[PDB]
Amino acid sequence: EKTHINIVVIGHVDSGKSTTTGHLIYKCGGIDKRTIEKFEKEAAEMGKGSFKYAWVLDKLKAERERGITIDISLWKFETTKYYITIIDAPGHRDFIKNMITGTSQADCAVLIVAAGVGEFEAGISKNGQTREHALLAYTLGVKQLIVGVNKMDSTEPAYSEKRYDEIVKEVSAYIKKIGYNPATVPFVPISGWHGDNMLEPSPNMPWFKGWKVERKEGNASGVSLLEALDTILPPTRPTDKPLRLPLQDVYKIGGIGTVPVGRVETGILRPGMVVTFAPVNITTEVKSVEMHHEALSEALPGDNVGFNVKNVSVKDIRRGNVCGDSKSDPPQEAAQFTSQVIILNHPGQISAGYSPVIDCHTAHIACKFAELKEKIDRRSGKKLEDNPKSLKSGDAAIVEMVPGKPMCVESFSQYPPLGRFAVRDMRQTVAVGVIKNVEKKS
RNA sequence: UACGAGAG
Repeated sequence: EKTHINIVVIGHVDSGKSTTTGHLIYKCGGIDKRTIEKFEKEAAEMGKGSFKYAWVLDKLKAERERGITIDISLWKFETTKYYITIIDAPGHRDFIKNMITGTSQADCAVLIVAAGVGEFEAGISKNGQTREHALLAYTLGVKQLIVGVNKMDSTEPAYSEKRYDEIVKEVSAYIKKIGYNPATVPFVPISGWHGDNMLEPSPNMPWFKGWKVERKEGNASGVSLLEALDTILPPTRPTDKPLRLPLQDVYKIGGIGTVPVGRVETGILRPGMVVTFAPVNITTEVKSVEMHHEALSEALPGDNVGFNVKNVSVKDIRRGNVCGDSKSDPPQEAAQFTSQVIILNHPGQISAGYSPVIDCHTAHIACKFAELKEKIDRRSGKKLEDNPKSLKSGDAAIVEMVPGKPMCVESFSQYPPLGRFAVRDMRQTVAVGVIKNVEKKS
């Protein structure tokens, strides 16, 4: 009955994602040896070469393409604490689409960092995808990160302490820069080919006394990688964050008054709160909250409640408004926001000034594509062109949007229910993306 | 699961 966890394996090409994942699957005992050899021989027949530990993640990537799904029972294995399933990994056509749309959602990210001579340098170079992948993971809101320092068996001396520390520190400063505190990240020197250190201390690694992570939830320490997968925590509702409540409708009930209606996305709504409506900037008091024809002392995330407010007319507040706590991170109007989008099937080309309608939470406002900033490869997330001339179907890009009318939006990392939007033109959804940063208006 | 950018 162990709770389930979704894993995405990110990292630079040839850094050892597939090998590490496949060897982990082998050691975890999720697949019997006979079936393992059968699938190894199948892979050898399909492609020329040796696919030992490589057929697992490569097969997963190949089965996440062109909407063909036969079986996913192979990539489900059991740790001591959880049942963990490999979902997706970079290196296929639909990776970015699955990441942005959420069809492939992951609770924790396993960054495999190649660590031998020349590898750790290349992975973080201009052409390296390590930085791209970590930035994408942070953008998507995957705040739990595992760093596998892989193929370490290749230094001189064979397992260098200072090479490990070099990678660790130069990674740690950079992700302190982007937003992961290095203390919560477990670092483990491994070689996916050797199966080094995966489930028990490696005899080749006497100096690696163990890994230690310092988290707000408490410190944890270990040696092997299985324990790293055992450090993960379950998914949960945001019932401690500030209040956020998109307005779906506002009604005028005879003998009661104005009664906005919507679903609580984060935080708590209770009677007596002083609430602020954005972007209209209207502050009032909640007279009462009703759900299931009963008076509710508090409204939890997910509760679609209707609450009565005083001194506010129905013409004052409307659909698309975001309601929040007036004295705890209150909602505010968005002057502009920067988002990363992937262009779906579009009748033509997208240029600067393109102004489609944006559907964010319950809002429906036309936003102008002010600037076409960057063009991103949809296959690996690698930056291809800066300031592209135009965008077509299949192009991933980062653009700046200016709402044509007052709009209230949030970033995907902080308030996921209000950070993802859909771009629709005519009857077609031409693009879907997530918001990175928002410039709150005065 | 159909439907949906997602919640559902």
